[PDB]
Amino acid sequence: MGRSDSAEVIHQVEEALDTDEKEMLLFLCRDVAIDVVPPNVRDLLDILRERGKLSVGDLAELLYRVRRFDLLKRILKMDRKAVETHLLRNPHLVSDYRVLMAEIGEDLDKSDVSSLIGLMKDYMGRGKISKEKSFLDLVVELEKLNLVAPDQLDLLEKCLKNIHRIDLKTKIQKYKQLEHHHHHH
Repeated sequence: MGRSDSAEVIHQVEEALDTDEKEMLLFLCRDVAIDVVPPNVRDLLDILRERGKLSVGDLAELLYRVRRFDLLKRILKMDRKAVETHLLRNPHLVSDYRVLMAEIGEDLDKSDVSSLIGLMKDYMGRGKISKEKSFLDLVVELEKLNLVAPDQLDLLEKCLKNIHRIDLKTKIQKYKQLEHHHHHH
């Protein structure tokens, strides 16, 4: 009741996403929802729609991060160039803090993840860190150590710079630059 046909669209994307990709959805919507969603991930999009915070464009952005060009053309009928135009204005449904982290992990390869860890041990001092854990996992892991903050990353930029990833460093600057303005002195 009130599920509308939009429920089906939501259901189709959940099935299409891999068990590995669905993790990104929770992470990205983690800020929006305190993981209040039951064990089933399908329910995650259900609560977003109810909140009315689920934008058609937002789904396209979410599909892009998981590197799914086929899904964009299948569900939202959006081509790859559409993503650049969409991101041209740099619009974000939720704080770019979560999206930035997901995007950064996407750009980094498996090899880079292992390399990034070596740098982390030097400052972490051999904390809870394993090569098995993905980049996304590493982001939340640092939160526990409070080595990074929403308005202060610093460490992230340094480690990425060492990996000779200037492009990633540039994206972080945009986030920090757009972190504050008239909102608070």
